[PDB]
Amino acid sequence: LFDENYYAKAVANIIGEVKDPIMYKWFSPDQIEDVDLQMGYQKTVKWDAFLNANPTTIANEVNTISTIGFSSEVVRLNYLKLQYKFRHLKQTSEKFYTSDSYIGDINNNLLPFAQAYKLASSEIIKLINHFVLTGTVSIQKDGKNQKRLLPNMYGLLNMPEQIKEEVASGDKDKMDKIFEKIEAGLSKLELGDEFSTPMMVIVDPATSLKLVKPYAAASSCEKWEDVLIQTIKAINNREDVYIETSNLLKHKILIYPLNSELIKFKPSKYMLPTPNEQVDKDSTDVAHSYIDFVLGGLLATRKTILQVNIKQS
Amino acid sequence: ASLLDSNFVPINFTEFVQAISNTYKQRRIQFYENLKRHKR
Amino acid sequence: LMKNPQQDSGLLSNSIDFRDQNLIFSNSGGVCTSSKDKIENYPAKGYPYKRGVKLSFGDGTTELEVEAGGGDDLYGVCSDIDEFSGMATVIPITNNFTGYLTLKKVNPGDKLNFNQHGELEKVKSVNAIALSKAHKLTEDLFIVLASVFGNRAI
Amino acid sequence: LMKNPQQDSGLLSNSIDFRDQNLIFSNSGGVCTSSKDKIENYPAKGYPYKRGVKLSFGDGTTELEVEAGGGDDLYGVCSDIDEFSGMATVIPITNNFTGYLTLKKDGQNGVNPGDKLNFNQHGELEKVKSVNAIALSKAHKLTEDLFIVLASVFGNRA
Amino acid sequence: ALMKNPQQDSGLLSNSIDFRDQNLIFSNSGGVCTSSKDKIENYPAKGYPYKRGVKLSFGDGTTELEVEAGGGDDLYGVCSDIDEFSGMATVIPITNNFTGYLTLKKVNPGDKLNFNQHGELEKVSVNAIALSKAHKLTEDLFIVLASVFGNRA
Repeated sequence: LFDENYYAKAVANIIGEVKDPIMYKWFSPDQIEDVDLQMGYQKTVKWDAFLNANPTTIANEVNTISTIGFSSEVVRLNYLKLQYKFRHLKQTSEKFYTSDSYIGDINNNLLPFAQAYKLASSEIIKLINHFVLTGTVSIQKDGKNQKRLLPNMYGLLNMPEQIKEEVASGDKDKMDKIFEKIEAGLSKLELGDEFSTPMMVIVDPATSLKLVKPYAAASSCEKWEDVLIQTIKAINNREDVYIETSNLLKHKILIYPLNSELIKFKPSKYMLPTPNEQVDKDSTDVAHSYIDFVLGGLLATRKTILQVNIKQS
Repeated sequence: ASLLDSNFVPINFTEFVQAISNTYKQRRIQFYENLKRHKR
Repeated sequence: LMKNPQQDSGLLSNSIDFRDQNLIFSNSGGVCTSSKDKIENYPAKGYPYKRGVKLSFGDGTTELEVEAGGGDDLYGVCSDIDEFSGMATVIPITNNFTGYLTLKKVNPGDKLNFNQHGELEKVKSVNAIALSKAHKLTEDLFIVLASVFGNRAI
Repeated sequence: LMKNPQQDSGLLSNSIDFRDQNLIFSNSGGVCTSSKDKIENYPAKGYPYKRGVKLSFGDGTTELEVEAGGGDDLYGVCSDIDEFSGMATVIPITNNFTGYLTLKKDGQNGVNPGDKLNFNQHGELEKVKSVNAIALSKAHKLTEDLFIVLASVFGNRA
Repeated sequence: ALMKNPQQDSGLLSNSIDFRDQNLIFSNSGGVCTSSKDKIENYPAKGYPYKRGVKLSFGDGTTELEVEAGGGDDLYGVCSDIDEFSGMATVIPITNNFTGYLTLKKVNPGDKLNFNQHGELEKVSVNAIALSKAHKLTEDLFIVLASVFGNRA
């Protein structure tokens, strides 16, 4: 195939230059499990039990007894396939555009196929990271004009039925108020049996800069970050608490455990960008190529994620 | 059946895509193996 | 509209608590059920789930059915529906029942009666007493724990 | 109201005859299709299947969609829908189309081949001003309220 | 001043970290969504009709016909790209629908836009529908995302 098709060989020889996605830092090695599905859905079944009323006293003769009820829950995860197209210069036409230190028409913004593919793959990986973190797909910095997505497609920041805290605008710079809200969210968190697990916190750079200050008369050898780590260690059975900073978030703090039982990422085996076999060709030197990627696959138990939003005026 | 294997020779585009997927999986496995998170 | 919600849940359920986990629409049956209770099954005409049912007669070509209703036509209370067969489980008004029932859109100990749509409402001819306050499952769906024991005298 | 019937069938079909076996609501696309046709897809609001579509704009958070409509707002003709993704396939009004389209349930008996047709507010064809559409057959009734007709649309008129 | 690629060189390297709002530049040639079955024609360029509606202009007869910025009843197509070395403008005919960024007269989604005498879109014959609000790149340069669907009254 490599002899017959130049584009496949170029993709194979340049695929190693693409950096790994940053989403991998947000999940434990066991939390990610690939699935074989391009588009469609997957279903799972859970069973719950509940007590209808107070227990019945067994005294003398009695026929009416309190009952224990059961319930089924079906959880569906949806997957979506998306595609992009990019223009580039033909392989037989590269020699007429090779220059002293570059290849491609600068005046017309035309590139060799390899470089164009690498840049498009990097941009698509950035978009996938954004979708995984925030649960939305958009190209505007304001976040509007979002692509309409299928239901049962959520991210870590838009997951429903999670603990949500709001820090008031007037206390935007008050780390004591921020930590009070964080403690309230931590108290409302419900880990249950899966408590002896590492915890993960993701913060914006401004939040991290506020954190790194000493704890408050100010204390010695004790920072707000250390106090937060101790607070989370109180509830995770003194397990490792990791802290990461992401420029994608803005005035947002995300706290969640790293246990596969509570939160699991089952992405498609074709989620990362993949070249298409169809290549548009014409009499000119400009060709077109396509890249495919797959979105969806995040599953989380309810009331297991704390999302703190610091309102900015 | 991965692009990281120099001896690999894709017969067709389907095998090439499968090799790409295997290469991505091996890369993420290697990243998790090499990762060392900073405690405290 | 459906005993089991048609839309699939997006998230797993949290099952570490044990309090107030029974206020759901899929809680068929009764809170206190006796082994000596009389249970019938009828063809369903509509969605009479967790509603007072009355006998409905067609043109005689097919058998009778049960539909949501009350007043002077009440026959029993529906507590379960098999959707595949269109079967409504009915406990006759002659047999007392205690459970969660649909409430018209109330304090414990108030007297309740079934309306034209098979929904409980505050008060005449039916012995029904609410044992709790209204629980709002949806903007239009309200349930209430009530005990119905026969019919009163006018 | 769906590309494929929601209710299942109790009978096997008879694959013996070969005439008049295409007058079904599941027949997507066009009877005559060119390989050089421009095809788009859009999010679907409602069910604009086999109907003229127009652009619908929301508050701004989400992208634009396509809804059943016509008149001065006609953008194209919907020929297929993928229900799982809510995707409506659209052929622009600037591209020629020939196929089966929904007809208004009023005077459908008076529709004859060679009659001029125009889209209404609901994306349904009706006998006539601004769209060049000509019926190539008579109304075929698939349901008590569902009528289809073979028509060709070849752009706007002066 | 108005060329697709600025002649003034850049002082600093750009920061290739963000991926949002990096396409609202005047150098973005073509359309946001393009099909492989689109018809495009190169024509000699009279003036600078880049990202403007074009009309056919005839000389005395010694030289061939060319295209110049314009609209109205004389509108023939939309210029989406230009090669300055050859002076060749790529035009998509009005018979072909196009979706992309076009020059707007110095506006909300859903507005109806028609080309003026200078090949600039303006609010209302209807030729396009605005898909976004005007984006200012210069004190007199305003672009807008529009979708052209031919001519209709």
